[PDB]
Amino acid sequence: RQFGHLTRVRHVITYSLSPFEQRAFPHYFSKGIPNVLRRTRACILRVAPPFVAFYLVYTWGTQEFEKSKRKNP
Amino acid sequence: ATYAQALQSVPETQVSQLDNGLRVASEQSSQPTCTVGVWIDAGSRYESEKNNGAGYFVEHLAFKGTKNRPGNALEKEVESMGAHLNAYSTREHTAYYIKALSKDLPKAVELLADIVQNCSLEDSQIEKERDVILQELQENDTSMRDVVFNYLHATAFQGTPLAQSVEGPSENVRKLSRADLTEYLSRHYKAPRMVLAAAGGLEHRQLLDLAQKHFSGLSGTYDEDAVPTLSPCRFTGSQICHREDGLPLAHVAIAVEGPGWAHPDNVALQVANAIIGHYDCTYGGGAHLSSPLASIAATNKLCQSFQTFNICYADTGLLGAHFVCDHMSIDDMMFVLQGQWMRLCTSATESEVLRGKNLLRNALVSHLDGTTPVCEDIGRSLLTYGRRIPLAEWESRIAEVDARVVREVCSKYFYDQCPAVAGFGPIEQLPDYNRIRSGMF
Ligand SMILES: CCCCCCO[C@@H]1O[C@H](CO)[C@@H](O)[C@H](O)[C@H]1O
Repeated sequence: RQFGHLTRVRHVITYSLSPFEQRAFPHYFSKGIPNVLRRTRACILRVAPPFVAFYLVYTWGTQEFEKSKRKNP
Repeated sequence: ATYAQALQSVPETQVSQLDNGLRVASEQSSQPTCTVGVWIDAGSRYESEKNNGAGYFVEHLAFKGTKNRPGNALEKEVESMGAHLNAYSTREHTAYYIKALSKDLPKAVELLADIVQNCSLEDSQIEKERDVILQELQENDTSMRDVVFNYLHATAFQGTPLAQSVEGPSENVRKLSRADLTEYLSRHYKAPRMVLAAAGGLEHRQLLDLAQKHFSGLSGTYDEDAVPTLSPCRFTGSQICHREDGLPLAHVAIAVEGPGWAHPDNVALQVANAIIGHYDCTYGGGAHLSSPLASIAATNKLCQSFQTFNICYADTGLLGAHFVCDHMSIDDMMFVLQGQWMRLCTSATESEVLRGKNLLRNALVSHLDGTTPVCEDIGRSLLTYGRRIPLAEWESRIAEVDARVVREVCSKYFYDQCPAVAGFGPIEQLPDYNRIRSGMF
């Protein structure tokens, strides 16, 4: 795979600035945090539930194990 | 005679100035023909986003009739005496000139005076030229070279008047009004902003009297609040890539910021550019060309053509090169080109610099061949340097250049500097800007 033989592209214009003309951390916080919150809210419903389940099974199972070895659960 | 004595035999250019500020300059020869014209400090750099394209629109109207010679009357008069009337606009200068028999100099000066001061600008003519300009915009779109150079200016001078094209955006062409034009004219076409130049078989005294006679009415005041001055234009290291795989060859233009017209460094830079040179598939030298870039390109078939350039503006400029090549040859071309700029910055040899100096000497003299090239040199020089630089001075400046001067001057403008890059066509292989930037050191 080599530049020049990848694929066909027509009518696209790309504008760029030298890295020396710009900031490396533009709006790092004033925008970074808000986007992180967006991305977090955006996935938490897909990611978190299964782990909350793990957490529950773990605490229940661990406590169940403890109680089971005692005289008076 | 030696090249040295020949240099000291060129008639000195004579310069005078009228009360209204108009400068009159001429170089007399014994040619039975001549070229006389008006050079003006007006161009798109002086335009704002609202009237960008105004100057070019005026160029379209300039020869369409004057109050004294309506319609095609001006045209008939020029043609009947066998003269030629031409014009051109750039981002900083505008010129209107006539080639005619030396004996017709009086009528030539009258016609120019008439053109520059009494242009009709008939509403119906303005509407016709509107369509002509739109069609010219479409034609220019088919010239990949013109497109890439307009793109280079757009990105290199982004956010400044120099980023603007001479022709202006199509919407400005559709909306510019006579009011806009007359306004542009009253503001820029003033005597202090013009130079009446002439070269050929004529005497300065005759030209001066003709100028007094025909240009005295030209305003030389304007005022104070309306004196269009130029602000420096910021250069930006950047890239603009218009990918169009439908085009057969890619065009690439790359440049670092140049010093501007007035700087002494331009001579050494011209020497360096002469070393790298130019090339195209029809050159007979091929593998034996002296320029490493030229011979590598020719033997390895790396491009159809390439050309170094030093485009100068008042206080800035574009120093670099343009090449046309196959979609699979862009990286190689950029690699060899940048390698050559670096070789000059760190290792220019006395012998190659001497070659560069000789190329420049030949280009300078062979360019001033004929009354038109000479007249243009007079007009432009007076606007840019404020004086005609004699060949003997150019030689002295060229003579001062050696390998040390070339390494130092090239290092100053090329070494570890951010370039402006413009690409158009099948450019998937045009190197990423970071890679191009790293190539600068
Ligand atoms: C790099 C050298 C900068 C100064 C070069 C000046 O050069 C001198 O200019 C005079 C006026 O144009 C000429 O009359 C004279 O013959 C020339 O040698």
